[PDB]
Amino acid sequence: NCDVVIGIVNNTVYDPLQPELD
Amino acid sequence: TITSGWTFGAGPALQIPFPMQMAYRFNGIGVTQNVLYENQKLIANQFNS
Ligand SMILES: *[C@@H]1O[C@H](CO)[C@@H](O[C@@H]2O[C@H](CO)[C@@H](O)[C@H](O)[C@H]2NC(C)=O)[C@H](O)[C@H]1NC(C)=O
Repeated sequence: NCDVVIGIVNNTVYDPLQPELD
Repeated sequence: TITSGWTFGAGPALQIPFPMQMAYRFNGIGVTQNVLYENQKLIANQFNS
């Protein structure tokens, strides 16, 4: 989960399947 | 070394945060890099002793 690493930033991770599939 | 790792021996010195330097070094020995990032405090405290 993103609450133990120090320095995490918030950003969008793009999944190529989701748009085309849907 | 503490600021640029091993890059200054092959060219220009390239800065990178030290915590990230240590994570690459674990990767070079076949350990996945999250082992450091999730345990950064433990490794730093154990090293210091
Ligand atoms: C990264 O995103 C998470 C999720 O949106 C942020 O967590 C929220 O932070 C605000 C305060 O900034 C809290 O009021 C919310 O309760 C948090 N949400 C959860 C689910 O905990 C997080 O702060 C963001 N990080 C940065 C640096 O903006």
